[PDB]
Amino acid sequence: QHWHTKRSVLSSLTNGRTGFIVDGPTGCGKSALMCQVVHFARSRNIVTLYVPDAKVWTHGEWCWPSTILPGFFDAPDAARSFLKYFAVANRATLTSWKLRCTPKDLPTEQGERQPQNLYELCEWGHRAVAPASIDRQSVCVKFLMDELSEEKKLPVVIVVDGWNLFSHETHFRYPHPDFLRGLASFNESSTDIDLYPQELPRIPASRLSFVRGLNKMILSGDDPNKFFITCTTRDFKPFDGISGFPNVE
Amino acid sequence: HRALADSLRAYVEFSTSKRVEPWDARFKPFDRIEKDGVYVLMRYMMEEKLQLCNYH
Amino acid sequence: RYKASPHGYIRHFENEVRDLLQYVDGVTPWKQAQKIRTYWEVRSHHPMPQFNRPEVAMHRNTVGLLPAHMWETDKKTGKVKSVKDSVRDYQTKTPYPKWVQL
Amino acid sequence: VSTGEFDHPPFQFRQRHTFNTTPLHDANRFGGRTAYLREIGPVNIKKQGRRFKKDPRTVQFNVDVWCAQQTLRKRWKQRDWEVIEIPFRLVPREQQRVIPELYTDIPQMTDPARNDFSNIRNKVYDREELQGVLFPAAGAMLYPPLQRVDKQAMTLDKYL
Amino acid sequence: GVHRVGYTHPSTLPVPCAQRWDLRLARARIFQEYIEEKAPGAWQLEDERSM
Amino acid sequence: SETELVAPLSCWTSTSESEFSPVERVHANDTLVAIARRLQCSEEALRAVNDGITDVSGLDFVRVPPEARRPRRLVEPQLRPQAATDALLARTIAEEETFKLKSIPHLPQNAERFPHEYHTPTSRFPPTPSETPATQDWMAYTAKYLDKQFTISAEPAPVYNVNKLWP
Amino acid sequence: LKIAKSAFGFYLARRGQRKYPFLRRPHIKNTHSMNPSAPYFWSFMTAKSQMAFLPEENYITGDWTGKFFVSKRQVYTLQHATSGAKVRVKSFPSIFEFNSPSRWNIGKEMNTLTKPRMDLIDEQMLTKKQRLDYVRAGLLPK
Ligand SMILES: Nc1nc2c(ncn2[C@@H]2O[C@H](COP(=O)(O)OP(=O)(O)OP(=O)(O)O)[C@@H](O)[C@H]2O)c(=O)[nH]1
Ligand SMILES: [Mg+2]
Repeated sequence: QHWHTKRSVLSSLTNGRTGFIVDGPTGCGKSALMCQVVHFARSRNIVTLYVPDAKVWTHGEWCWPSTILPGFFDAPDAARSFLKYFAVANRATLTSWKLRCTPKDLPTEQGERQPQNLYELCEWGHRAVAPASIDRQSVCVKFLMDELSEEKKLPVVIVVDGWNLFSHETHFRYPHPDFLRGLASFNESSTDIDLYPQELPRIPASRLSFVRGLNKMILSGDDPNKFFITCTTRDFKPFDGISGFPNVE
Repeated sequence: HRALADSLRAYVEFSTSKRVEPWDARFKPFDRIEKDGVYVLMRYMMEEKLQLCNYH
Repeated sequence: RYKASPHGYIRHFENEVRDLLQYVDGVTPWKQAQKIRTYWEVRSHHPMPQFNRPEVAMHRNTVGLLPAHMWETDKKTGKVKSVKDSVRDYQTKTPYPKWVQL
Repeated sequence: VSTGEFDHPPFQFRQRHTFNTTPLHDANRFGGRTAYLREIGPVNIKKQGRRFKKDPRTVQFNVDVWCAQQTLRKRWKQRDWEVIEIPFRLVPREQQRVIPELYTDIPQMTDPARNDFSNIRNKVYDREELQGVLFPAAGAMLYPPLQRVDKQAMTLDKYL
Repeated sequence: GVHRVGYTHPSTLPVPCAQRWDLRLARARIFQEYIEEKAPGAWQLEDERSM
Repeated sequence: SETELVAPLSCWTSTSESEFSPVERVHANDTLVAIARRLQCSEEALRAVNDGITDVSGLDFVRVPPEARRPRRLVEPQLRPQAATDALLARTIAEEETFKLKSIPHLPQNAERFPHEYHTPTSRFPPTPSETPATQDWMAYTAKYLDKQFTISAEPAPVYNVNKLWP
Repeated sequence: LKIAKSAFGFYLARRGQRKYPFLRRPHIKNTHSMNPSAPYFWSFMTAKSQMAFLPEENYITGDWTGKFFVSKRQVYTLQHATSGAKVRVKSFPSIFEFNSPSRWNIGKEMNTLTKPRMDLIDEQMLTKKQRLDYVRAGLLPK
């Protein structure tokens, strides 16, 4: 809450790392412990990211290529819902926050306002008719994280449940390159996309624009403003060396 | 011979002609409004291919 | 007469195989073995020898595969009513495959 | 110790969709694979059917192939690693021995004298510790070294 | 993944060592072994029931 | 008129010259000392045929002295010479010339166009898709398709062999 | 058996409607052998590979006087149509001749060109009882 005074104490408490990851067996207090930390943080009026389940990103509905970050990806549904609740949870503090770097030109529909707050920005992110929401959310997440990393005086607590999903690949795979090249007939293009399924390398979570933002804050030093209290999830399906088919009932 | 000729004609006419959409829209990720999610993924990235194979 | 004789599986018969090949080749005029046909060479003269089964490539079938000139269609239905006779006017430069000279 | 079904149900009087009962080739069994086995409809015995689809031994064989695929699939999703073939010199002290091929000897302990007992077979090495060995050409390390936790450091869990 | 299987000849390594495939060809000469060229890499399936 | 004759295999005489390889491959780590030890030569004898060369770093092959104790054989000895197998087939090989048979096509003309139709009985499922250039890892793919100024063209490739299907 | 249609009528018992192991029934009676499929035309009741050679039975193997009918696993070849020679097959009652040659036959086995069970029925090979039972099933008019 007041970190700047306690800086030495804090840094020794984590031993120089940026916050903690809590780990255990399936079904001990982990997700619950994270809930509690969000409660402690937000009751004390600290700005708090809370990703309640990481699987909404890495194992998602669908995956778009991000709009203004070449070579990265989005989970558009995860992102939108996040931008929504983040805003309404932190709205008090986020309305005081002035934007140090965001373009002042953001595309806007007639009768709508240029965001002057971080709150206003997050708002601008998720309030649109689809499909527009989809590209808006990309831009908005990029700039949101760019804004977070630029704030050095205000304590920021990032709680992610199931960090271990962010540290390896998402379950999306790169599109087969023949989706990118255009086609005349399937008859002879020298193309198999319709004949056989195949696996292409998985997209690593670090190439998700959001997770990119966070990793950027972890790995760069000169950010002792931020505290990751984060969690693990062992919620995986059981596998013992033979698997039948699960009875669906 | 003519039953065969005719059924070959039919088989090929079917392979060549378009079909109804194969996915059941009552479930997800397909129920979602045609302006979002999977349908976005289809309209911009997959459309050409989906039409080449005639939605078989 | 007293020989070591291989047994069971055919691998163990390496010697015998060589002999059976040598013998076979020696006895069997190419002039005769010419005439043995593979199913596809035979089927090449069927009016519709090539198309895709439904399992994999079905959507790749083309209307160009149909020998429409071979049959007679009804305008209203779009259906094949009769088939023209195949054999009388049938010209081919290849009754047998090109490499067969009898 | 899996709970899943590994056996195809035996043919009997026609099952119907009921409380407590579903059709035999219903779409909910074997992850919808039963499609391959299904003759739809009120099948007219005399004139129609595909014999293999009612045959117990054949049907069960097919199901068994499908189960095998499931297991194989999950065993490969379970790997995070590749096998690299590294010359005897450059390998860690534990592999400098002779390592019997699979199912040849008793399952083998990595280092009994150093208090490590585990299958040498399943021991996995970090790409970062083998860096000098695997990419000698590169000069500067491609992967940055692992950072490790001081277990003697006073941190939040030691109550200080 | 769909990849090209690959082989590093020992003369090219920064330590010579005997490559497992090379050994495999040795074993195929010794006990004369048919090497099935078309054997799909994806199809390894143990027989669950008996194994 | 025909120009020559070839002797039956039983009449062939082998020489050390034709039997043993004249030349030797050089490993990355190689020294003249190493090579000499490998072929059992004295090092001076190895120099002699190779023109007093000292550093071997720029060479694919070093010439081997006749003085060498362990040479390589040019070709595997337990292999069967082709003259033998062709002695098994003599009549066939004469008929090949008589009938002027250049080739006997195994497949019909258009066969690759129909993937499920021509299955020889050596063929196996699942079919393998044709390869694709950048696909093997995310970095390569990214470099070639997505972001084209990406500096790392592929993820670091261990110099030793990686067996992707294993066991 | 009830009626003896051959010698074996005397030797064999029916044993009611008895089950045999899969794809082994003592007597190979291929009722299905002509069973139309456009898409499966080249894979159904034919060679599993198109690179297989035609069977034994398309060739004259030895010194022959001549034959009465050719076997039914013989495959119909362009020459069967073109040459204009007798092509017979043993079916019941007696023999089926290919008289009217067509290229549409080519590449299939005569199994597939000869309908084993005809929609046509002789009333004179039927007992009055059997004719009754064929009227019950709605085959014969009466
Ligand atoms: N009130 C309270 N309930 C808890 C606590 N720990 C566990 N529970 C209850 O027990 C359940 C344990 O489930 P989780 O906490 O979600 O388990 P987890 O550690 O997140 O395990 P995975 O997600 O499966 O890796 C929770 O749903 C809570 O209802 C706790 O510390 N306080
Ligand atoms: Mg949890």
